[PDB]
Amino acid sequence: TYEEFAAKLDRLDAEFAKKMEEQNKRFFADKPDEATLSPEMKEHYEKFEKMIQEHTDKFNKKMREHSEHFKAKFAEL
Amino acid sequence: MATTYEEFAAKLDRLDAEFAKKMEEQNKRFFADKPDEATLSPEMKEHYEKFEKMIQEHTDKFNKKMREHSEHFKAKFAELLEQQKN
Repeated sequence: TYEEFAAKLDRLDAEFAKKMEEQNKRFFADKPDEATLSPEMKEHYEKFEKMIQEHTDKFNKKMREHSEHFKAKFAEL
Repeated sequence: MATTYEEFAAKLDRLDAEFAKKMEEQNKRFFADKPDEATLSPEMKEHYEKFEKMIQEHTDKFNKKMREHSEHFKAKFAELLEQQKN
Protein backbone atom coordinates (compact mmCIF):
# COMPACT_ATOMS: atom_id res chain seq x y z
CA THR A 1 0.00 0.00 0.00
CA TYR A 2 2.79 2.41 0.91
CA GLU A 3 4.90 1.44 -2.10
CA GLU A 4 1.98 2.22 -4.41
CA PHE A 5 1.67 5.62 -2.69
CA ALA A 6 5.32 6.54 -3.26
CA ALA A 7 5.21 5.22 -6.83
CA LYS A 8 2.08 7.27 -7.55
CA LEU A 9 3.74 10.43 -6.23
CA ASP A 10 6.84 9.81 -8.36
CA ARG A 11 4.71 9.14 -11.44
CA LEU A 12 2.86 12.45 -10.99
CA ASP A 13 6.17 14.29 -10.62
CA ALA A 14 7.51 12.81 -13.87
CA GLU A 15 4.39 13.84 -15.81
CA PHE A 16 4.54 17.41 -14.49
CA ALA A 17 8.23 17.60 -15.42
CA LYS A 18 7.54 16.25 -18.92
CA LYS A 19 4.79 18.85 -19.42
CA MET A 20 7.27 21.68 -18.86
CA GLU A 21 10.29 19.97 -20.41
CA GLU A 22 8.39 19.49 -23.68
CA GLN A 23 7.03 23.04 -23.86
CA ASN A 24 10.50 24.49 -23.24
CA LYS A 25 11.88 22.02 -25.81
CA ARG A 26 9.69 22.99 -28.78
CA PHE A 27 9.48 26.69 -27.85
CA PHE A 28 13.18 27.24 -28.62
CA ALA A 29 12.69 25.70 -32.08
CA ASP A 30 10.14 28.41 -32.99
CA LYS A 31 12.35 31.48 -32.51
CA PRO A 32 12.90 33.90 -35.42
CA ASP A 33 15.62 33.34 -38.00
CA GLU A 34 19.25 33.93 -37.03
CA ALA A 35 19.52 36.62 -39.73
CA THR A 36 16.79 38.74 -38.09
CA LEU A 37 18.01 38.83 -34.46
CA SER A 38 20.53 41.45 -33.37
CA PRO A 39 23.45 40.40 -31.14
CA GLU A 40 21.52 41.99 -28.27
CA MET A 41 18.40 40.02 -29.26
CA LYS A 42 20.48 36.85 -29.20
CA GLU A 43 21.72 37.72 -25.71
CA HIS A 44 18.16 38.63 -24.71
CA TYR A 45 16.83 35.34 -26.10
CA GLU A 46 19.60 33.39 -24.35
CA LYS A 47 19.00 34.91 -20.90
CA PHE A 48 15.28 34.37 -21.50
CA GLU A 49 15.78 30.68 -22.32
CA LYS A 50 18.20 30.09 -19.45
CA MET A 51 15.90 31.76 -16.91
CA ILE A 52 13.03 29.47 -17.91
CA GLN A 53 15.19 26.41 -17.22
CA GLU A 54 16.24 27.89 -13.86
CA HIS A 55 12.55 28.33 -12.99
CA THR A 56 11.87 24.84 -14.38
CA ASP A 57 14.49 23.02 -12.32
CA LYS A 58 13.41 25.03 -9.27
CA PHE A 59 9.81 23.81 -9.58
CA ASN A 60 10.73 20.20 -10.37
CA LYS A 61 12.88 20.17 -7.22
CA LYS A 62 10.21 21.87 -5.10
CA MET A 63 7.67 19.24 -6.19
CA ARG A 64 9.82 16.28 -5.16
CA GLU A 65 10.41 18.07 -1.85
CA HIS A 66 6.64 18.22 -1.35
CA SER A 67 6.34 14.57 -2.40
CA GLU A 68 8.97 13.44 0.11
CA HIS A 69 7.15 15.46 2.78
CA PHE A 70 3.92 13.59 1.95
CA LYS A 71 5.51 10.12 1.97
CA ALA A 72 6.87 10.72 5.48
CA LYS A 73 3.44 11.73 6.79
CA PHE A 74 1.85 8.69 5.13
CA ALA A 75 4.40 6.21 6.50
CA GLU A 76 4.01 7.52 10.06
CA LEU A 77 0.25 6.89 9.84
CA MET B 1 2.52 41.63 -32.25
CA ALA B 2 -0.57 41.86 -30.06
CA THR B 3 -2.20 38.94 -31.88
CA THR B 4 1.05 36.99 -31.52
CA TYR B 5 1.09 37.31 -27.72
CA GLU B 6 -2.62 36.56 -27.38
CA GLU B 7 -2.22 33.47 -29.57
CA PHE B 8 0.73 32.48 -27.36
CA ALA B 9 -1.16 32.98 -24.09
CA ALA B 10 -4.18 31.11 -25.46
CA LYS B 11 -1.89 28.24 -26.48
CA LEU B 12 -0.46 27.96 -22.96
CA ASP B 13 -3.91 28.06 -21.36
CA ARG B 14 -5.22 25.32 -23.66
CA LEU B 15 -2.22 23.09 -22.96
CA ASP B 16 -2.54 23.75 -19.23
CA ALA B 17 -6.25 22.89 -19.33
CA GLU B 18 -5.56 19.63 -21.16
CA PHE B 19 -2.79 18.69 -18.73
CA ALA B 20 -5.06 19.44 -15.76
CA LYS B 21 -7.90 17.30 -17.13
CA LYS B 22 -5.45 14.52 -18.04
CA MET B 23 -4.24 14.61 -14.43
CA GLU B 24 -7.77 14.56 -13.02
CA GLU B 25 -8.79 11.58 -15.16
CA GLN B 26 -5.75 9.44 -14.32
CA ASN B 27 -6.16 10.21 -10.62
CA LYS B 28 -9.83 9.32 -11.09
CA ARG B 29 -9.09 5.91 -12.62
CA PHE B 30 -6.24 5.22 -10.18
CA PHE B 31 -8.50 5.75 -7.15
CA ALA B 32 -11.25 3.62 -8.71
CA ASP B 33 -8.91 0.59 -8.62
CA LYS B 34 -9.11 -0.47 -4.97
CA PRO B 35 -10.53 -3.45 -3.06
CA ASP B 36 -14.27 -3.72 -2.54
CA GLU B 37 -15.96 -1.62 0.13
CA ALA B 38 -17.13 -4.89 1.72
CA THR B 39 -13.50 -6.01 2.19
CA LEU B 40 -12.02 -2.88 3.81
CA SER B 41 -12.27 -2.38 7.56
CA PRO B 42 -13.14 1.07 8.95
CA GLU B 43 -9.40 1.46 9.59
CA MET B 44 -8.55 0.68 5.96
CA LYS B 45 -11.32 2.96 4.70
CA GLU B 46 -9.91 5.89 6.67
CA HIS B 47 -6.42 5.04 5.42
CA TYR B 48 -7.58 4.77 1.80
CA GLU B 49 -9.38 8.13 2.03
CA LYS B 50 -6.28 9.91 3.34
CA PHE B 51 -4.41 8.12 0.55
CA GLU B 52 -6.64 9.70 -2.10
CA LYS B 53 -6.65 13.12 -0.42
CA MET B 54 -2.85 13.36 -0.14
CA ILE B 55 -2.49 12.48 -3.83
CA GLN B 56 -5.17 14.97 -4.87
CA GLU B 57 -3.76 17.63 -2.53
CA HIS B 58 -0.30 17.19 -4.08
CA THR B 59 -1.87 17.40 -7.55
CA ASP B 60 -4.01 20.51 -7.01
CA LYS B 61 -1.20 22.34 -5.20
CA PHE B 62 1.17 22.08 -8.18
CA ASN B 63 -1.50 22.58 -10.83
CA LYS B 64 -1.86 26.02 -9.26
CA LYS B 65 1.92 26.51 -9.19
CA MET B 66 2.15 25.47 -12.85
CA ARG B 67 -0.37 28.18 -13.71
CA GLU B 68 1.88 30.45 -11.64
CA HIS B 69 4.79 29.38 -13.84
CA SER B 70 2.70 30.03 -16.96
CA GLU B 71 1.86 33.57 -15.84
CA HIS B 72 5.57 34.14 -15.27
CA PHE B 73 6.22 32.71 -18.74
CA LYS B 74 3.69 34.99 -20.45
CA ALA B 75 5.04 38.09 -18.70
CA LYS B 76 8.67 37.36 -19.61
CA PHE B 77 7.62 36.46 -23.16
CA ALA B 78 5.78 39.76 -23.59
CA GLU B 79 8.84 41.63 -22.31
CA LEU B 80 10.91 39.82 -24.94
CA LEU B 81 8.53 40.67 -27.79
CA GLU B 82 8.61 44.27 -26.55
CA GLN B 83 12.39 44.24 -26.97
CA GLN B 84 11.88 42.50 -30.32
CA LYS B 85 9.40 45.17 -31.45
CA ASN B 86 11.54 48.12 -30.35
